Amino acid sequence: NSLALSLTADQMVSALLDAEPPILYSEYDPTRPFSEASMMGLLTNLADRELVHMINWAKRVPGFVDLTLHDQVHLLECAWLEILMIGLVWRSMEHPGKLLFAPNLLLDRNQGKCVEGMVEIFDMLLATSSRFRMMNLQGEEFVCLKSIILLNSGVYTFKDHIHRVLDKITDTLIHLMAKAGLTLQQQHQRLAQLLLILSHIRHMSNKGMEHLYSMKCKNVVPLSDLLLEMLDAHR
Amino acid sequence: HKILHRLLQD
Ligand SMILES: CCn1nc2c(C(F)(F)F)cccc2c1-c1ccc(O)cc1O
Repeated sequence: NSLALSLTADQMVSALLDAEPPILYSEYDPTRPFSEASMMGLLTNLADRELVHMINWAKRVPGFVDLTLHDQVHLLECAWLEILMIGLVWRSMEHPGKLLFAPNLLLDRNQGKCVEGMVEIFDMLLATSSRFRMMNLQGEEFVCLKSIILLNSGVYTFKDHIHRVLDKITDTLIHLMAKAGLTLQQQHQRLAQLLLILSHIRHMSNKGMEHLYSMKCKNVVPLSDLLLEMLDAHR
Repeated sequence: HKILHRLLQD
């Protein structure tokens, strides 16, 4: 029996909160990137170091440790980019029109233009960020969404355990909304709005994955073995 | 033998 299902809503929240990975910095070089090499280099470098934290974060997500190593591997390989992206969007909320990859790295669509097929993804990321902002997404909600992506994205490509743990997180989201004074109707409407954004997050992940693949074939920007293997799992 | 296999252990 998994411990996750025995946790209370409040016991689910401060665990996800406490499990949060830190906000990493990019190179301290003050040169605004415009080339693909410089931009993607900074992005992949940051992604590399974030992946290490994401891995130790996932292990802190209730119910995740109760999975087989193989399942844990499959879920991370499937959701890693979705997880990186939703984190990017969350950090970018307070910076309209900007993408805060790192406190010392904010990019706009003008810099995405200098990389074919990148601007479209930026616009999608910016739109998602904007959406998060207008909904006044709360940190407690964000952490719940991120965990849902981890357990959901690869749940099929494989049982009740994950479904039960996902239900548990659903209870926690409603809990947060009720605790925030939302009406019963406002609760299920916001729940729906939040979950529907995951569809768009998945979309951006799949588009980003394709772009990262072609980039791998051009073999200009160096990719870490970890990124390659994570990226590899998507074929 | 994935790097991910190793990192998930430690
Ligand atoms: C390297 C991961 N990555 N890839 C991104 C792309 C892609 F795939 F099209 F190249 C577009 C936008 C962001 C991308 C990221 C990424 C996302 C979040 C983050 O914190 C770091 C990143 O490199």
